[PDB]
Amino acid sequence: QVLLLPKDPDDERNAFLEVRAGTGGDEAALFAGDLFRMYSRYAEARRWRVEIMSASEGEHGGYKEIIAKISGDGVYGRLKFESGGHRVQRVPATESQGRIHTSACTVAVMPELPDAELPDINPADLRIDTFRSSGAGGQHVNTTDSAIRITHLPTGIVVECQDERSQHKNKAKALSVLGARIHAAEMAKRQQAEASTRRNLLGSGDRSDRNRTYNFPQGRVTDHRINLTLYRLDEVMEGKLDMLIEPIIQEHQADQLAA
Amino acid sequence: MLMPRRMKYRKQQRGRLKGATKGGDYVAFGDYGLVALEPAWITAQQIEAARVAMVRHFRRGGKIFIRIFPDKPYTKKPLEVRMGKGKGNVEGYVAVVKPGRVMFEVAGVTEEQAMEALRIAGHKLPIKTKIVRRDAYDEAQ
Amino acid sequence: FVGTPAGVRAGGVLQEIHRDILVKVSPRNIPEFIEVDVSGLEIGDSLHASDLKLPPGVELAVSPEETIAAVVPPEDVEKLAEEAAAEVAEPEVIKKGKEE
Amino acid sequence: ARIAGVEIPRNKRVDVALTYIYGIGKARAKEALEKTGINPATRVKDLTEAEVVRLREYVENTWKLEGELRAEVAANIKRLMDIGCYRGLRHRRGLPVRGQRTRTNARTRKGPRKTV
RNA sequence: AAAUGUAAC
RNA sequence: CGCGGGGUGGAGCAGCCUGGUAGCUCGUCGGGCUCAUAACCCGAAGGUCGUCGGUUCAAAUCCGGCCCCCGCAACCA
Ligand SMILES: [Mg+2]
Ligand SMILES: [Mg+2]
Ligand SMILES: [Mg+2]
Ligand SMILES: [Mg+2]
Ligand SMILES: [Mg+2]
Ligand SMILES: [Mg+2]
Ligand SMILES: [Mg+2]
Ligand SMILES: [Mg+2]
Ligand SMILES: [Mg+2]
Ligand SMILES: [Mg+2]
Ligand SMILES: [Mg+2]
Ligand SMILES: [Mg+2]
Ligand SMILES: [Mg+2]
Ligand SMILES: [Mg+2]
Ligand SMILES: [Mg+2]
Ligand SMILES: [Mg+2]
Ligand SMILES: [Mg+2]
Ligand SMILES: [Mg+2]
Ligand SMILES: [Mg+2]
Ligand SMILES: [Mg+2]
Ligand SMILES: [Mg+2]
Ligand SMILES: [Mg+2]
Repeated sequence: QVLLLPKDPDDERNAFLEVRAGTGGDEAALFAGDLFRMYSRYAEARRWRVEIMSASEGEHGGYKEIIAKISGDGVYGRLKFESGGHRVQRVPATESQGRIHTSACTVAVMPELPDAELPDINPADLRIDTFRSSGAGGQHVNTTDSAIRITHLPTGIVVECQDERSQHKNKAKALSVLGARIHAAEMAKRQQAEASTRRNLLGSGDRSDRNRTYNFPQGRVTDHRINLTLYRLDEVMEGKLDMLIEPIIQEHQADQLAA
Repeated sequence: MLMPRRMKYRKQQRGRLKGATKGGDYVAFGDYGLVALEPAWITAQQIEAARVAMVRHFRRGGKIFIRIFPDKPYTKKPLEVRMGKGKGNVEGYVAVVKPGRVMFEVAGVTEEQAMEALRIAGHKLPIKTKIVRRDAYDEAQ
Repeated sequence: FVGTPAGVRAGGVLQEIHRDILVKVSPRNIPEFIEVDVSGLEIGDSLHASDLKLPPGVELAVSPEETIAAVVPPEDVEKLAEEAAAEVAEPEVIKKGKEE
Repeated sequence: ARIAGVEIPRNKRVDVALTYIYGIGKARAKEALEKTGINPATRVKDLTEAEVVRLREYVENTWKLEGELRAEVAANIKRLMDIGCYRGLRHRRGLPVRGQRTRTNARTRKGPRKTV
């Protein structure tokens, strides 16, 4: 079946993996460490530079947060299906009865888009307004203009200063604060875009919701997206699993392809 | 762009622009040359704009020789200061060029290509220029 | 310079370093040229005055180490982008006095 | 360097002193002192130069000692390392060679513990 | 004169 | 744009002035106590001294140029 119709960017780029604890407390954080070890056992299984750049360990172990940069070819395309809540059903490390508690953890997967650092004050979009200042100074305030008042036409930010006497000392601070808002307003719209995206992938439903559940009683590793249940927790929650994501990747082609 | 990697002194007196060139007045590498018809301090900005003008015309191929080098620092006092308080800061570097110098040379390129590339490069320079081709007079030097 | 260098076929440029050569010879014996086979030159290979086949009665008057031709890489717009974004370190001033 | 390249301990019985030679152990000590007929209990300070050169001449010709012995053992290891056999590999990685366990121990070959 | 141990008998 | 103060392990500071040895606290790692965590105990690891230079036999240190950061100054019309 000609798998050669739909296009996608980002599939080959590099991805961030943000794994956090969810429902469960200290034992939930424990399983967040079990999940990361899996994405580190499997990222070695195709030779991918998995860097650790932020984490917060749990008291009894694991990771309350753990944020990683997984570099290589095809990183995001392989792992984009790991985003959501992964549920556990096991006997905790913090109980001597052997009663089973159902906890969950969360995983975020973001491809990096050639990041930032780019804009710098170019004149075609700046209308500069000059005129006379306002306040003390004598006959010089009256005569010499010296109050620079710039207007950034595309973004609308208008920072306007009169502090030093020369409009050119005033030109300096006017330019040096327009940038501090051209950068502030872009860094907002990008981190406002970083919280609207991340809030969806993790899903507040980290009690029990989206992706997978891992049975430690009978070993039923199941993905509720399709259905496929199996006993490969030994071979998956203790190593790689690049072949058991294939149906989640294959059933997601025929999801888009057949319609 | 072009500027010395290091120097003995940061700042240099302005000097003068008398006379025809001391040397560099004959084609020495390529097939065609761009000769300066009037004196000036040629900025590294102007040099590099002429260069980019030529490679972007050739698109791929040819060889350009830049025979002038901006080693002379250019000094300017900050805007709105008064006279005195020392010499201004170095803002750039220039190549002193006098009438008769071969500034650029091209090779590996057709005549019409060489004529056109050097013409466009002449438009990037603050002086009148003349296009020349290698001669026996040049080879005899 | 007889022949077309293979480097030229690959896009290069034949830099004709010497278009003549200095020679001791008799006036009755003056050749009109000296042929040079440059077709073997890649980017970037070079020929020297030692590689010159001299006709009878003519003697090389420069060091045979003297290079006479070279095939160089061509100008390329693809390099402009890296050259424009290439940052230059500001010139260092050579120290005088208790600094040197 | 009295015998045989090494200056054997004086004040000690000749049989024990001879063991301070690379290639001569206690076994070869009782051997050379018989075939030269020298009392094994006598001290090296009490040897006769007759007995010295007697013990010397025999010992330096019967067995390979010191430098030449070190040269062979190394070449024997140099060969195993070059022919690329399993015995060689262990010598190249400095790991135990006689089938010893390496999950623990192996410290004489591996050297003091490198922390992680 | 010495803290804590969540969440499925 | 002036003036004078700073950049030293992961974090925060000392070391300069009288040049040759980079130290303190927390932290990181390995081991113990405990049923387990903290705390506590034992041991260990960790620094281009912002750079580009060079003074000197020798620079974290002294002396210049640059890149950041901190405080002050910017008045009479
Ligand atoms: Mg958080
Ligand atoms: Mg007012
Ligand atoms: Mg007044
Ligand atoms: Mg006025
Ligand atoms: Mg002057
Ligand atoms: Mg000028
Ligand atoms: Mg000037
Ligand atoms: Mg003024
Ligand atoms: Mg004035
Ligand atoms: Mg002045
Ligand atoms: Mg000036
Ligand atoms: Mg300039
Ligand atoms: Mg000139
Ligand atoms: Mg012109
Ligand atoms: Mg000359
Ligand atoms: Mg021995
Ligand atoms: Mg202090
Ligand atoms: Mg300090
Ligand atoms: Mg510990
Ligand atoms: Mg400095
Ligand atoms: Mg030191
Ligand atoms: Mg006053």
